[PDB]
Amino acid sequence: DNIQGITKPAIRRLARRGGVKRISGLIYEETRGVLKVFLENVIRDAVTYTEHAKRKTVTAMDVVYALKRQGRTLYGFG
Amino acid sequence: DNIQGITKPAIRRLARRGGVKRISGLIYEETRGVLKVFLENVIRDAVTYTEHAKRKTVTAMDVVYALKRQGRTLYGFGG
Amino acid sequence: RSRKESYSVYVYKVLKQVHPDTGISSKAMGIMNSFVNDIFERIAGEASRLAHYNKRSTITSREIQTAVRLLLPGELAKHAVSEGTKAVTKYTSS
Amino acid sequence: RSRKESYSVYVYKVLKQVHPDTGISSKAMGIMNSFVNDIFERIAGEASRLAHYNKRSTITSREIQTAVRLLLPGELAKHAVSEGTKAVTKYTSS
Amino acid sequence: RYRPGTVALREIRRYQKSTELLIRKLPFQRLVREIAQDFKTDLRFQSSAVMALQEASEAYLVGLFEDTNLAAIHAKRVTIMPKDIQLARRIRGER
Amino acid sequence: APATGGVCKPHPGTVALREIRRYQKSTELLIRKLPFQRLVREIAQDFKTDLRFQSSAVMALQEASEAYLVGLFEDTNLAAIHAKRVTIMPKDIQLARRIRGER
Amino acid sequence: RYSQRLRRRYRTFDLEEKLHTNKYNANFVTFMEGKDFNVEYIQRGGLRDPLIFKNSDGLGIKMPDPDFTVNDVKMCVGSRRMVDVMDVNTQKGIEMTMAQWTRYYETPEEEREKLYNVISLEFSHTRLENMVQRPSTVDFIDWVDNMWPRHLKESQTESTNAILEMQYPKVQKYCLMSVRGCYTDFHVDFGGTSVWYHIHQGGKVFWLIPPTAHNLELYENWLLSGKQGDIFLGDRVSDCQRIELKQGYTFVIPSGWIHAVYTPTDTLVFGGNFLHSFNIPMQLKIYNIEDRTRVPNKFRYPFYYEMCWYVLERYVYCITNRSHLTKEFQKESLSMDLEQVHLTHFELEGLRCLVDKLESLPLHKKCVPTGIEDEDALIADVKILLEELANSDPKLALTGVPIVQWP
Amino acid sequence: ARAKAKTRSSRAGLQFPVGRVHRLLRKGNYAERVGAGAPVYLAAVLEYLTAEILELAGNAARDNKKTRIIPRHLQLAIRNDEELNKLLGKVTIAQGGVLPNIQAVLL
Amino acid sequence: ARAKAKTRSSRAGLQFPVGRVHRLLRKGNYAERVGAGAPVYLAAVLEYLTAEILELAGNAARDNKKTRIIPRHLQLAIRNDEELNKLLGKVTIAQGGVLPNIQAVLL
DNA sequence: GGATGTATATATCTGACACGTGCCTGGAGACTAGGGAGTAATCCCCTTGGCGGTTAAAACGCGGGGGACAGCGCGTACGTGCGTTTAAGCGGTGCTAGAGCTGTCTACGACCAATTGAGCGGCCTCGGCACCGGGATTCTCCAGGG
DNA sequence: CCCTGGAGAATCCCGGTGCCGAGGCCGCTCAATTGGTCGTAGACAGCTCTAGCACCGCTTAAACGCACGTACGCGCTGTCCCCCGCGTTTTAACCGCCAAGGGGATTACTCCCTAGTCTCCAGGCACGTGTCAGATATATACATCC
Ligand SMILES: CCCCCCC(=O)N(O)CCC(=O)O
Ligand SMILES: [Fe+3]
Repeated sequence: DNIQGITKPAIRRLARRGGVKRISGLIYEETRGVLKVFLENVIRDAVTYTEHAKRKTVTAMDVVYALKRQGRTLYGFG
Repeated sequence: DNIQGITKPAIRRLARRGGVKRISGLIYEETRGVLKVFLENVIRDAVTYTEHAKRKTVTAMDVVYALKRQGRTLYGFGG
Repeated sequence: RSRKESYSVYVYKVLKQVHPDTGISSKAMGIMNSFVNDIFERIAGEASRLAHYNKRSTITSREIQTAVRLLLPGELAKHAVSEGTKAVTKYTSS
Repeated sequence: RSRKESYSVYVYKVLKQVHPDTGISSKAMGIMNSFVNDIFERIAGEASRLAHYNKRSTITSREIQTAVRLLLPGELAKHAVSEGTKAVTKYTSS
Repeated sequence: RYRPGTVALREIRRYQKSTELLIRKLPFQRLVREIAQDFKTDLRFQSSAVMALQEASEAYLVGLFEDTNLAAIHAKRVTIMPKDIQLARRIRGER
Repeated sequence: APATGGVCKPHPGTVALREIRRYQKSTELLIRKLPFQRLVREIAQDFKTDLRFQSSAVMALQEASEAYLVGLFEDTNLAAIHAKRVTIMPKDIQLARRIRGER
Repeated sequence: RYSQRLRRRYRTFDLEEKLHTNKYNANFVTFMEGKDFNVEYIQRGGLRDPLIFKNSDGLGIKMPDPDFTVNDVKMCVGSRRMVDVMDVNTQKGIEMTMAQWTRYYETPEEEREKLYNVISLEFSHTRLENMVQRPSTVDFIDWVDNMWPRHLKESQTESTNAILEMQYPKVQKYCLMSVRGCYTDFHVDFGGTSVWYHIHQGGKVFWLIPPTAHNLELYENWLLSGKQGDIFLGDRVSDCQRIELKQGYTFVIPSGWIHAVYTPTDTLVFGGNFLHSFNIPMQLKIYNIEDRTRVPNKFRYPFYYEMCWYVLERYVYCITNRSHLTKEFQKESLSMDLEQVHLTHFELEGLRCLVDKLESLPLHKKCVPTGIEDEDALIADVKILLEELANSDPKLALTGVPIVQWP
Repeated sequence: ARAKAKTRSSRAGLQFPVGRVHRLLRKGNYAERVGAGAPVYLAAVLEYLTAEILELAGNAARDNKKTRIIPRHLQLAIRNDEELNKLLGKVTIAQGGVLPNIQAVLL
Repeated sequence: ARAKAKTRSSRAGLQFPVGRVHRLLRKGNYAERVGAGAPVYLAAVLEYLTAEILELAGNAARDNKKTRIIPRHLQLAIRNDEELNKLLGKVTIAQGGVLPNIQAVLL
């Protein structure tokens, strides 16, 4: 139960960077599920990449490749 | 003025297949503009592919490749 | 005259084992050929990239299995892996 | 011990041609390396597919030109083609 | 007479069942040639390239109209307006 | 400091705009570190047992997640402005995710 | 380089026009001679009009030597006295020592980084105290002098405004030290106090806005908006007088007047605050704006309601001879003493507001002071008294002597 | 004495060609060298997917009292399944039409 | 005596390497053969793009009264352009932030 | 109930799908050789785990006012039906141009051998900013002497 | 009741630390240059014939323009609750330092699998032909809207 560690002030900060003035009280439970889905997909892909190479440590290159496979290219980690 | 060939009843038929019930009177110009932009975007790539091969006739494979380049894979016209 | 190739005969053979009464038209045959080509290209490209990532110059069944797991969703990957494993096992023995 | 490759020195050389006084941190250097690799991969893949489509076995500058025209937007492609043609012309004259 | 909103449902049900093309051929060919004239002169066209272009365009428009209808329903309405199309196309990423 | 008496000195939503202008100007990560690490390890524990993570992997994951959430919030804001409102609701997020093609 | 496509870039009102325009042309201030400023004048007028005294003849003031400097103030109050300073740009407070303030003030204009102003240096119980005396008439009507238990006032030893050491409302004598260019934005002085203000050296420009119900609503709304840097209030009101006070003038500002101040030259001012019995309704009104706009207690009149309770007691006692002080406070007052009546309508109206106010506060806000015995019986008595005094003859009330005085 | 030939498809038990797949992998510019177990695996996967789609299309055709398969049946089979609609999400089928769907607000 | 060597980069008038790009193309599994003018053309194009990016980043950095380039400057330059924003539309830059944008209905 | 849109059920044409053959070229069988990777041994980096101190962020409660939502009235623009006008589709002619295929001749990129200098990893400066840091100049607390 | 000097302390001109990120030489090993040889890929000339373009008539299904009336969009009020701002107590995130061992990265070397060749021959592609699944005409039955 670590999803409850994403506190409401953090979601408020993210929304403020997004450009939102007022926030309803039911947004947080939806945001947490969205984040769960995103993380689950990315981590599953990265774990498959790691397992193919016969390793036990998830490197940053595995995460970069997993993100690139989904169309979310990232710069600044090799 | 060939863009006027796309007539109001055709747009209404497309909208009916899309599932709308009521249609305003300012939709037609927007639809025509969007369709024109899409057509230019595809035809530019098709003509470039035709030019590279030293030809004068645009074939179906050129159109298929141009569509595939934009994530719009089409089945039934070759591959 | 030049002669071209397609997958029509194998598609018809597969169709006859699940629907001996049902026929098919030519448009559906062209669509099925396009689908087969698309899937083949996807799997081959993924396997090639997997081979390049680990500093290797050969493509083996391990990379094909990994690509199948990466591309197909859910139970499709499971059944495809089982089918491929069975086919490879039966081919090696003979 | 093994050494790795990068594009840092050429990035410095280009930087000293447009802004001599300013420097650059390491994170921006990594970002620039990633950008160069991405663009090279894109152009090489497109040229490979173009060469395949015409039943050809080699890659020449014509394929690279067509790939540049296909991938770059607007006047960027025009200037890139012009500068590449100039470079090729000056190279073959020697 | 029929009250408004009954013929429209009949047309929706009729057109969700059929599979033909909903645009005429000659005007589309004229538009395609007129657009293509701007990149290279004296271009010939096969008989299937125009058909493929027509299929792709019609599918694109049908999808766009579905998204526009969703946008219109969001705003407590039953009529589609240009702002719904603009919102849908902006959220998609095309603009 | 002791309280002072008799010292003379002249002098909803206003703080929100200042917070928006402050957060749209910085560049650091807005979520904590340890909770994100624990969440990632708990999620990954379902696919394999006794896994290890590098630090840069977790950093990249956090950055990608935050960028995704920020973009989703901007699209949700546009959806909310469409319906003549200023307050975002879950149906705005649902509409944005459905139009984007994620559902 | 070349061969590219071939760029871009990667207080909001003007205080100077507010000083130059001719639009702040109301006539609210009366120029007076010192001799006419007496208790009779207050009884007849209720101290409702801002007054300027172009000279001090007849006022009964005393000032220090005319070349007195900020370093002299410093030596009188102490180099180590902490002083509240205002950052002009923000209208917020900071704190420094008097020696630090003096160094800033003696720094040449071009060398000062920011503009700072000292408007809140209360110097009672320092060496400077006996060098400054306020207008005599004020002593006759100040609630501090006439209503607060005298043994408490006399016991004050602390010369700062530290609230835990404060035995009475220490708001009577302030030194203001202002450099050229200082500006204090629009406000109402704390508790609805009236203010006397003497330009010892230099000069000040005031914008004055009358406390009509409409202007006081604008004022509160302007404070609640938080947009005081953006809006010059003197534009938003019906009527505003801009007026210059020169060296040697003494200015009296009635309760509730909304005012802003600009300093055109380095200046030293002596002034002070007082509550009085002739404009109680306005005093209470200001207090309630402070409450609603959440002014911190630091910036308010100390012991405000406590003082109001003591005011009621003094009126009852002086008129009826019935004390509502504790036995011990009666005794303290008696020891100090050994060392049919006609009220003005100003006072009658004031006292009915005051009684209604104090009676209606809940226990946790009533602030009944320690000298008061039975506050319910005091209230009951004030009500009886006001009924019996309701027929006061306005002519006969103009005695020139306050009802409440120490014997 | 060269014994009688026998195709690798018969050895593996498949109805898709194996030698053709091996040739396509070899001449496709994918790797320097190609292992001997890849073609059978790829052929098996392709055959499985083909059989699944064909079975769904045949059922859809039989529901409409016909004996042949047209693009409409393929479109219905693909868009009526939760797993095949995710693998072919961005693919357009010529002469396929759409799925019956009307919003509840308009009715 | 063998003639003194001279690199192809200098022979063409470039700063980006040509031999390294030629080796990458040759060992990258793209075609069977590689011509002689492709690496020069490709290196020229890459150098052009890099020069444009660096010029914009330097201008943006100097506009803030600084002497060093950091990822924020690259992000600002890329997102404030109209053509480079289309080429890098789907790219995330680490520690770059967002552009200042506030809707009018909110102010 | 009456008028209308859609489903019910048989006849006959008809042309495209499925079944045959001839043959040719790519897959299969057998052979040789060489280098890619699989495995063991080894070393040291870097990931996990623990604890103390500090303080900055999170959580809880209270007041109040601002926006979201429901209700009502107006009004104009869009759906429905009809009489008139247009060019889209279909069938058949005629021409020719450019895509497709065959055959030669050459010149350019791959492979090999010998050589040397370029860029990369490992230390040496180099101009900042976060603390210290006695001590000490200026001004100062404190009960004595005067 | 005023001086005064035995302790005081503040911060701070500045007189040292001291890490931090860049920035610059040196050695040197491996990768880019240079010089030849050849053999196949690509350019060019010539011939064929399939399909793309242009044209004419006419049938009629679709598009166009008008009446109109009603129903859905839009604006104005009210009220009531839900969200924002602020103060205070509480909690755990963050940082410095220490220790241990799991596992990633490198290096020999041995051999077995995959590439290149030479024939044989059958699977699949192009060319031909029949009949059966599907469209459409047309007189009822039934559910559906007004
Ligand atoms: C409360 C102290 C006594 C009154 C003086 C301070 C004040 O409230 N002003 O209006 C003067 C401001 C100024 O001179 O800049
Ligand atoms: Fe004042």
